[PDB]
Amino acid sequence: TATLGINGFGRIGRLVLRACMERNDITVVAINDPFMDVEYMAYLLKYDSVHGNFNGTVEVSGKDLCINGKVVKVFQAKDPAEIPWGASGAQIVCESTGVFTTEEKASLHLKGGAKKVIISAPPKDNVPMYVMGVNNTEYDPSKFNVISNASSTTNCLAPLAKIINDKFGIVEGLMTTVHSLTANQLTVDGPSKGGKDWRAGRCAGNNIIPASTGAAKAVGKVIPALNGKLTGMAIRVPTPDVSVVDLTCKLAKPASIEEIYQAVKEASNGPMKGIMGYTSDDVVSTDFIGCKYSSILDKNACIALNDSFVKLISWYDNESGYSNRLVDLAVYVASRGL
Amino acid sequence: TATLGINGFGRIGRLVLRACMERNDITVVAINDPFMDVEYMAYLLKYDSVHGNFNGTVEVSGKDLCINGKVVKVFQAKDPAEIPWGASGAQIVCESTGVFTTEEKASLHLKGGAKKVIISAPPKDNVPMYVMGVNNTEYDPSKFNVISNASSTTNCLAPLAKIINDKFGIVEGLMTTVHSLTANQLTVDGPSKGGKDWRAGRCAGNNIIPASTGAAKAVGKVIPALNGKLTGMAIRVPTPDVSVVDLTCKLAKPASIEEIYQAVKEASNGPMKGIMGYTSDDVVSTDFIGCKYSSILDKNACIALNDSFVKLISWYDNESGYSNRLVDLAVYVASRGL
Amino acid sequence: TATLGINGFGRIGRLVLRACMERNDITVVAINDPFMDVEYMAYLLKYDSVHGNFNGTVEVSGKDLCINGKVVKVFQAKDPAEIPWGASGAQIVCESTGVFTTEEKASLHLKGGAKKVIISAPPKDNVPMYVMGVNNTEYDPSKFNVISNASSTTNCLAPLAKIINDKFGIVEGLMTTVHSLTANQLTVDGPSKGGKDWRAGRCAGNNIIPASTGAAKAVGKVIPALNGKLTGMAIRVPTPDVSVVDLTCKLAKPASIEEIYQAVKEASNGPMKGIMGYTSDDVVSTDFIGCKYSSILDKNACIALNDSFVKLISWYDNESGYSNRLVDLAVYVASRGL
Amino acid sequence: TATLGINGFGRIGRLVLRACMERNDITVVAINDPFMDVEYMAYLLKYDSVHGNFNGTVEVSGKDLCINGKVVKVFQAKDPAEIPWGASGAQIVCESTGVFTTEEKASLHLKGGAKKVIISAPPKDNVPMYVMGVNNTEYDPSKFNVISNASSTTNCLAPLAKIINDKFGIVEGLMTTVHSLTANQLTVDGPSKGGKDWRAGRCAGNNIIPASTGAAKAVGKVIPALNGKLTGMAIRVPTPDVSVVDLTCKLAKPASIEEIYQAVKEASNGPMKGIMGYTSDDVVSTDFIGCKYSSILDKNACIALNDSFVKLISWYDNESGYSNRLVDLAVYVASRGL
Ligand SMILES: NC(=O)c1ccc[n+]([C@@H]2O[C@H](COP(=O)([O-])OP(=O)(O)OC[C@H]3O[C@@H](n4cnc5c(N)ncnc54)[C@H](O)[C@@H]3O)[C@@H](O)[C@H]2O)c1
Ligand SMILES: NC(=O)c1ccc[n+]([C@@H]2O[C@H](COP(=O)([O-])OP(=O)(O)OC[C@H]3O[C@@H](n4cnc5c(N)ncnc54)[C@H](O)[C@@H]3O)[C@@H](O)[C@H]2O)c1
Ligand SMILES: NC(=O)c1ccc[n+]([C@@H]2O[C@H](COP(=O)([O-])OP(=O)(O)OC[C@H]3O[C@@H](n4cnc5c(N)ncnc54)[C@H](O)[C@@H]3O)[C@@H](O)[C@H]2O)c1
Ligand SMILES: NC(=O)c1ccc[n+]([C@@H]2O[C@H](COP(=O)([O-])OP(=O)(O)OC[C@H]3O[C@@H](n4cnc5c(N)ncnc54)[C@H](O)[C@@H]3O)[C@@H](O)[C@H]2O)c1
Ligand SMILES: O=C[C@H](O)COP(=O)(O)O
Ligand SMILES: O=C[C@H](O)COP(=O)(O)O
Ligand SMILES: O=C[C@H](O)COP(=O)(O)O
Ligand SMILES: O=C[C@H](O)COP(=O)(O)O
Ligand SMILES: [Mg+2]
Ligand SMILES: [Mg+2]
Repeated sequence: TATLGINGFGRIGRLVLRACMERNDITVVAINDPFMDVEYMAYLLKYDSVHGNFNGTVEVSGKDLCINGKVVKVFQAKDPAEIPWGASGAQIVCESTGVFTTEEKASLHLKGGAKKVIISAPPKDNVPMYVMGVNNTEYDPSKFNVISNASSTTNCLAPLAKIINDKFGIVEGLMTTVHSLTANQLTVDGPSKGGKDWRAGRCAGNNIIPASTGAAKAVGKVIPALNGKLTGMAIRVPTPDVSVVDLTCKLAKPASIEEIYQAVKEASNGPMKGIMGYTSDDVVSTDFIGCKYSSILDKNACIALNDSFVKLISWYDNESGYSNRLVDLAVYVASRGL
Repeated sequence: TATLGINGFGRIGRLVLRACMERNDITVVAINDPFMDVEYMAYLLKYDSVHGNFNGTVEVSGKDLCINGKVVKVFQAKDPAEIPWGASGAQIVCESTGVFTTEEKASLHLKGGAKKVIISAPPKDNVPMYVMGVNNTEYDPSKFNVISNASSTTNCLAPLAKIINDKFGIVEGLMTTVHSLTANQLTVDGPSKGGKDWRAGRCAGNNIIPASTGAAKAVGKVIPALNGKLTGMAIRVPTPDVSVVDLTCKLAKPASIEEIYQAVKEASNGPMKGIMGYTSDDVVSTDFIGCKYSSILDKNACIALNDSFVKLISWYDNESGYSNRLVDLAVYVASRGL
Repeated sequence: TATLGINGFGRIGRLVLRACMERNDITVVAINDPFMDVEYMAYLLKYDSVHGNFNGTVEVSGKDLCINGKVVKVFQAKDPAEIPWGASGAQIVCESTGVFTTEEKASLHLKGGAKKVIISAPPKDNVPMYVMGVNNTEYDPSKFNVISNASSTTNCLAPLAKIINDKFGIVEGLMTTVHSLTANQLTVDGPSKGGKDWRAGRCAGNNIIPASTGAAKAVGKVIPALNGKLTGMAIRVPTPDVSVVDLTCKLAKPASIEEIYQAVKEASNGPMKGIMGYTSDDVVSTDFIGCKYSSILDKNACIALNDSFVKLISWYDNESGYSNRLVDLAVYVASRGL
Repeated sequence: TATLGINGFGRIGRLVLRACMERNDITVVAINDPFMDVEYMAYLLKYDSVHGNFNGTVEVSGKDLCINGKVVKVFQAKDPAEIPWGASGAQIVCESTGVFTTEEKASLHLKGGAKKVIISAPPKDNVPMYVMGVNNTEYDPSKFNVISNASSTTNCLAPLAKIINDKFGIVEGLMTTVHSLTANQLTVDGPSKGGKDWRAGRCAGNNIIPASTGAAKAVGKVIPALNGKLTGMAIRVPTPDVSVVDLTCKLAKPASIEEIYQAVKEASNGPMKGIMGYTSDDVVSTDFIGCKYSSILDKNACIALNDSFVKLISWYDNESGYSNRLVDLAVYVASRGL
């Protein structure tokens, strides 16, 4: 049985834990977050403004947590090299702080006894990115101890892009993601951390906010065939969770929406089971809260100008979908030998 | 001096009156809305959740309103034919109820003595649509008594699309508008009137909602050279006002974002003054509340995959910009001979 | 097994159905809503913006619904007298349209063969109101075929007010409910139905809105001793569901927050089991989404100025709590003989 | 004519500057904020998600700001003792960081050459609190160099409470402020600064949140006659600005709503001109955006159980009202002799 440690018990951290508690093939044994004592961790696990009450029991046992009868070790270290992952029995670390997105910083977990690290974001350096159901089998345990699970937007775009490119071929494409607000945004107009993303510091609750994203370009790394063929941007909106990819692309081979839907349907029921999904219902964002899929094609929202120029709409719970993929990746990493 | 009568004193109706009160070449003399008495009309004009307190004075005088010391006649007729526009001295009618969008229905205003009618929406029939700064000079007063000012999204897309098509040429394009909520949407999950737009009946405050726009369906009629070359959809978001056009197009002639920006700049400073605008600041939706422009290019938000495949971002206050254009059109109609 | 018909398949109607599907002692056999065809009904049951996906199977069977294998007859009558409740097998009718809140109107269901009617609101006339755990045993089947379940705020206030009046006595009290938005409110500034409530017609998503509450007049009818001793108002806020009672009262006998907490705890574990609840956690509104209790005392939020003047805080899911009580009442009504 | 320096260029900091720009008897000459450079300061002043575009011109002139032709010196010091206020010619410092709320910390501005300091919050120590129109004349320049303008809620509650206590007498009272979100709240579920106030770290956009208010302890210090007779709490809601005081109190002398309204009217037109206001319109929160008053009585929303037990409703723009008062206090302080 694979074991997990979580660094940064935030939106992704807590939902990764929730996903692990639902599974027999992986166990959470340790959590680290210096901005959060044990009682606070219990509170933030028990209660969730988006995903409801924790399904199970959460108690404080001295310095640690007792979750569903299992002991989970709790630490409050600011530096990753201070956390005793090995002694806690944690083989794999979910690096979900948002502040250690390089090999240099994320590899500090290995000093504490960790065997492997998964950065819950695209890296700032050349740490390899893997998307489950797309390129995860490319992972080489002899060459990497620190890997990345990319972004939730990449996890939404890449499986759809693979299906479309395999079947019809993408000549060129531009993506917008209409994305729910995140932790780096602010409740009222203020300065963004580092002063880099000025728009992201504007009142999150009443604004439509343009944003940059490398997600579409990152698909060019996950799927080398699409290097230089895809890019895009983000538009941030006041909703607390769930986002949607809007992909406008030109196809090398003509295809109708129905044919695109069928290609997605066959992948969803076959090689991309549990990763790619589809719907023909009149869905809205809240309908996907808690959805474990990486990408859900919205048939009725797709539009075609002609047989070669199309706009594809795909949903994703940026919190829940991604968290389940990270857990999938951890389980897969363990199966390849630690 | 043109005189205006307003049918449907709603979001557009009330902001059209506000735009008139700012101008010396047009006067509002009559208002009809059967779902609000004079006291209620006074209240809804005085107070606005988006555009602030009315700039001036509003008083009830008997059965009518006194706005900035001027008498404005008030009626409560469900039937357009029953409104005495002529006896009230109203030459042009702003048809902004949302329920009389055909020549057959909108022409009923002519029975009461109105000379011309402007439908505040795209028509359900073949009523001619005009967009200020694009095709408005094509209006023939001897041919048409009922015209349309199209939609707010059309007024955003058409000026930009014309500029791009003229200098670079649009081979093919697809658009999305990330659009603020409107009066037809619902506060909680319920049935949409007529039971047609199921998604639009879902809780507006916490949902990202795919929708229709018919704006590129309208831009093709306003700019015949683009008919069949553009289509689009909408994504409805919880914000109370201000929307954004996201236009992804292939260009006939290669162009950089800088060159595109320069073309928009030249049009904004010349033939499309007051209609097309541009910015290089890190703006968000609230920054455009009250903005009178039809279309504002967001330079920093635009992205290009290559020299001939681009995603262009243009803002619009769907309430304020459109209302100002409708008043512009009414003044223009009056100048052509009533 | 009691059988239920639902008139008005709205927020309350649908959640009443959901509450029944969770139960073995009551079954929904018929639904009536003229503004909603059977396909739309299926859609609105399947998907909920607050309470998630329907847990079960919903299919259209002719003009009727098939839910978890059972046929639920569907009608589209505007006139209650035209609904064949008897032929459908429906014993008790949930009157949840919001427009038939008198004995004269609600008794029309009896013409179609229904035995009993529960109005899902305070009546406009003298139809008796019952609150589970407070006065429901005063119901007399030989006297009344039409009854009321009061309001959600009444169901929150009444159990708490009873506990306080029994143990300590209420000299006088004033309350406010900070209340989530409802169906009667509007997405943008517009006219409310009729002359009623101008404030309620203001943009729901960005306003704090003073309002009225049914519990102001209902509480003194449910607990006659408090008639003239207790009244209040509402403050409407942008949240989609869950509300909170803010009760400020003078006690006839000295009591601390601890003593008040204990009295509530005793009632919650005794005669008001499943109805009155309590918490000592740092809860917020979303933590109560789906909560079945009528009233949950928030210990940490309560404040005492002195030993006889106190502010009590009590949560309630205005949709889920009330819907469960109406079903509780229906089961109780059937147990008394139809 | 006073000169002002601003420490902490946040919501209050920037709106204090905006208030100053509207007046000719006070001038901002310096700003310190280590979390934003001069370009970022210019951006956050120019654009506001609540209060609109800045009325005037904002230019970056090398190191410093040029606002309406006036040079404003810009600093980036974390330590208040390192800011050269004297060299910049700043007489009075607006201490609006939220982190220097003691005499020991706030008096550090005097080291850099400032003459007086106004903390934009209730102090953690015994620094004297003043509310304009309530107790500001008790200020003596020969006694204090460091003072406090209390809080926004204190500035709403105190004038109202004074009027009622002077006219009728408050025996006992409890209040709640339904309060817009602030900078200390979070966009999604997370850990609050420090480690306490867990509820304030919950998703601000979709929650009703019990909270603390500065006015609970401050009101009894500003009006000593009400010490131990008045306290309360806050309820935080998703709106970006504007809050409302809900005051439930018992009176020593019988008084109707009309009599209370007339007493407020007298004060508003007399000793509390520009501080206390009143309305009989069906107002909602957005109607007070930019309102300069400290407290606006909502006549229609007030309720009386009997002639001596009453609930009073008073609005305030927590940003605009308070900011104008701090500027009023700075001007008053200057008039008394620096
Ligand atoms: N939609 C999403 O939220 C989403 C989806 C996919 C990936 N991600 C990525 O996952 C990462 C975290 O995202 P999030 O939304 O959960 O942010 P978050 O703010 O909710 O969680 C971050 C947690 O890290 C903790 N932390 C900060 N410094 C730490 C340290 N030095 N050591 C240990 N813990 C520390 C913080 O206390 C916080 O609880 C980011 O890289 C983000 O880009 C986010
Ligand atoms: N962003 C926008 O809101 C926007 C922008 C451009 C165009 N439009 C179009 O303008 C029209 C109105 O839009 P809105 O947002 O102002 O809607 P609205 O609901 O705010 O206003 C419609 C008004 O019409 C009144 N009305 C209904 N029946 C009437 C009748 N029989 N006679 C007179 N008045 C009647 C209603 O009482 C209401 O006040 C629609 O066609 C809409 O598509 C809207
Ligand atoms: N928090 C709440 O939502 C809440 C809580 C307690 C009680 N209530 C009360 O319950 C009632 C319904 O409230 P709601 O929030 O569900 O409103 P709603 O608008 O969501 O539901 C009302 C339903 O009644 C239907 N309807 C209208 N006329 C009808 C008719 N003639 N015949 C059959 N159906 C008709 C409408 O189509 C709609 O689906 C109201 O009386 C309300 O005061 C509401
Ligand atoms: N409704 C309100 O916002 C409101 C109303 C009345 C009073 N207040 C009080 O006013 C103060 C500021 O509140 P705010 O809402 O403007 O918060 P804010 O976060 O918007 O502003 C605080 C500013 O202080 C700056 N800052 C932090 N450390 C600094 C330092 N060491 N030196 C100089 N600047 C520093 C931050 O960068 C930020 O720009 C708080 O004490 C608050 O309680 C707030
Ligand atoms: O957490 C902030 C990230 O920008 C979210 O992006 P993502 O949803 O693409 O991972
Ligand atoms: O609500 C309607 C829009 O403001 C008008 O534009 P659209 O319908 O073309 O998107
Ligand atoms: O929607 C209204 C409430 O849920 C019902 O209770 P109230 O009317 O007594 O506040
Ligand atoms: O807007 C007000 C500030 O957030 C603090 O005020 P308060 O603590 O007195 O409510
Ligand atoms: Mg991303
Ligand atoms: Mg059942």
